[PDB]
Amino acid sequence: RKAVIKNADMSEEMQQDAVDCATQALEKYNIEKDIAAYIKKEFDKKYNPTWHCIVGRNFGSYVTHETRHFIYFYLGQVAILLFKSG
Amino acid sequence: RKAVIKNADMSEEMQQDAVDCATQALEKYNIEKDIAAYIKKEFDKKYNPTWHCIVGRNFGSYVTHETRHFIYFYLGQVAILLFKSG
Amino acid sequence: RKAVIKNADMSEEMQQDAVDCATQALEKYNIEKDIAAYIKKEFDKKYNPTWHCIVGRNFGSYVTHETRHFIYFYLGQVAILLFKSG
Amino acid sequence: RKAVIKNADMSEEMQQDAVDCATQALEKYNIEKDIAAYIKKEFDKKYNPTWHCIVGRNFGSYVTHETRHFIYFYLGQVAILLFKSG
Amino acid sequence: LVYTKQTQTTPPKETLV
Amino acid sequence: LVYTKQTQTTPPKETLV
Amino acid sequence: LVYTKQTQTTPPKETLV
Amino acid sequence: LVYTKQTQTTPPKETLV
Repeated sequence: RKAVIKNADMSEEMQQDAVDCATQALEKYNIEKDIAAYIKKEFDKKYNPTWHCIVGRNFGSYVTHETRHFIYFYLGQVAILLFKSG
Repeated sequence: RKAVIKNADMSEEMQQDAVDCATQALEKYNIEKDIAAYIKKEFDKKYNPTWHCIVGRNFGSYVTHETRHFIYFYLGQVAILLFKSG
Repeated sequence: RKAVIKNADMSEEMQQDAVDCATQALEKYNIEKDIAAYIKKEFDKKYNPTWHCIVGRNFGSYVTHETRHFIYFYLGQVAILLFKSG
Repeated sequence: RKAVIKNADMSEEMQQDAVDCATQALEKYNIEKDIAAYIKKEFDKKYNPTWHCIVGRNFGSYVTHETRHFIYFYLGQVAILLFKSG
Repeated sequence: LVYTKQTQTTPPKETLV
Repeated sequence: LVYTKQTQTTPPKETLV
Repeated sequence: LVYTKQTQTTPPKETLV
Repeated sequence: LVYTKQTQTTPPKETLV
């Protein structure tokens, strides 16, 4: 399961953290709600409120984010969207 | 296509508006990104920034919202999540 | 926009004048510095030097005033402090 | 937290004292009213009555001061206005 | 105030077979 | 006479979340 | 600043048949 | 002498979005 980054507006590092915190979440948790919950909680930890996470295969979105704090990427089959709107 | 409301924390009226603005979006637009885009733009219009919309069939989420400004519902087959985190 | 009077030490009338001169200032002027400038200039007119005005939302203060010539009140969202220290 | 001096009319030294007495106040005290109270009390001590202090982020002002005895500066995020009107 | 919420979706279980 | 007064402001607490 | 973004997903097209 | 002065504050503009 390699990551594709589809759209980012994110600190290159932060981008990695995210990609990391996702691979982990996907070990821990099988249900999407959990996975997204893991990664949200993480980032509110590492970086401040207020992050929102979406995970699935089948969805689109229209959303507003703080500059530099948005990322959207596959982890093989599964799509992860993560942003702060604080 | 009847609506099921799964979770709300929303002005009963607002709840309706949302449900309405969704049935419309689903006439207009076929791609999910558009649909969600329609409804987001709407609510930022009617009620202020800053709303985020997700639409699909297959996804879960972990997200933080302003009190009274969250709703999550099916429109038959298709799932709509809408909240302000302003 | 109704006024709350938080702390006064002021001629009841004067208290009104102030509250009035504030509602006006808030029509005229959008920037806080102006608003406060309006009301200061006013009171130095109506009643003598030397009045100082502060306006904003987010501030506290420690200040010394002539007896009977201090007032501090909201005009809905926005806080007005006015005193003479002559 | 470095100081920006925005407007002064003050003894260069005095300017420093002020800037100092502010960094201290901001260690001691968290509420703005206290902070301003600290610095006012200070200056009435060091230099005579009658000083008034304002602290916050969000405010403007129109105020009359003794020649040479006015200063207005940020301490990083937080704005300090200090003058004698004696 | 603010509140934090999960939303998973019940991807309509595959028709028996 | 003269009197000395504090004035802090109640920056309207963030709406629950 | 702030920016607003779409994200649709390419639900991996059904294998030819 | 005495002088009269304004002081407004530059409430750090909201981060682009």
